[PDB]
Amino acid sequence: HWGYGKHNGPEHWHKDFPIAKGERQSPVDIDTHTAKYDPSLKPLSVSYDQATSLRILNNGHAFNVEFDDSQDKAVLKGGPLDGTYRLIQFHFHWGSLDGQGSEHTVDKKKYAAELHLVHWNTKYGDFGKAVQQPDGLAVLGIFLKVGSAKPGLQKVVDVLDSIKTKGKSADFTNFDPRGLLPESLDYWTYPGSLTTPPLLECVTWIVLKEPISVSSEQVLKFRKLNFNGEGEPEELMVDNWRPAQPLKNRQIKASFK
Ligand SMILES: CCC(=O)O[C@@H]1[C@@H](OC(=O)CC)[C@@H](O)O[C@H](COS(N)(=O)=O)[C@H]1OC(=O)CC
Ligand SMILES: [Zn+2]
Repeated sequence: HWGYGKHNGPEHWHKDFPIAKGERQSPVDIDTHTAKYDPSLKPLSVSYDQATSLRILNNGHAFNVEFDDSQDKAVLKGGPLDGTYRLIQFHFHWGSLDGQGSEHTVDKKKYAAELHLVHWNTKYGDFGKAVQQPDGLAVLGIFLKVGSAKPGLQKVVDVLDSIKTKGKSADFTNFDPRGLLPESLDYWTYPGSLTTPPLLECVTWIVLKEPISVSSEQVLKFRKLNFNGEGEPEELMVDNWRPAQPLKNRQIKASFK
């Protein structure tokens, strides 16, 4: 099936998933001098106080930390968003080298990794229904640069040894996603898509301007994960990012000047 290698990577996805060449694909390059400040945007509201993490899973494409989304325990509201969006999981995309790994770019700059906190619009009842709607998901994206260690990320790093290969999961309760946010919630926003198959065009992207810093030791541990399953030849999980796609008929709005 699909992946990030030469023979199954992003250049190939359009054959099984023709929407890959669609009207509102993600990621994109964020040209900071083309985005328009929108003073009508309301303040972004990240409400993660009652967040309940459950488990961490390597699915052969990335790893995610899952959350109990059976109630409004951890939600994103405000900004360009109408209504309430519930946190279902977060995951990362990263590179083989510190100079690449993010999906979105900023004035063509690539970051070492990108964190995606995925939320679904509660008006649609469940995640599966939400992805079939043009306003079904809100994904909060945070760039990672290599610098000083991020204490709030270490508990995630600590557990990667236990989910090295495809299909492995481990208990991951009592994790606080608030520890992964930068100080500022300044952001750019645009309508886009999931960045992996099925590439559905159901996402309002909210990408924060301020990156978080993580240590080289922390990112190195991301790079020891495996795309392959247990007992198979080792393929390091690296460069699991889709490159920037054409902006086409879309406008990126900024929450700040
Ligand atoms: C089980 C959840 C899932 O596979 O998440 C997917 C995620 O992987 C991880 O979370 C590792 C387990 C990853 O490849 O990113 C895409 C793309 O998400 S993104 N980058 O657009 O935010 C997600 O795809 C989806 O969320 C929809 C199927
Ligand atoms: Zn993602």
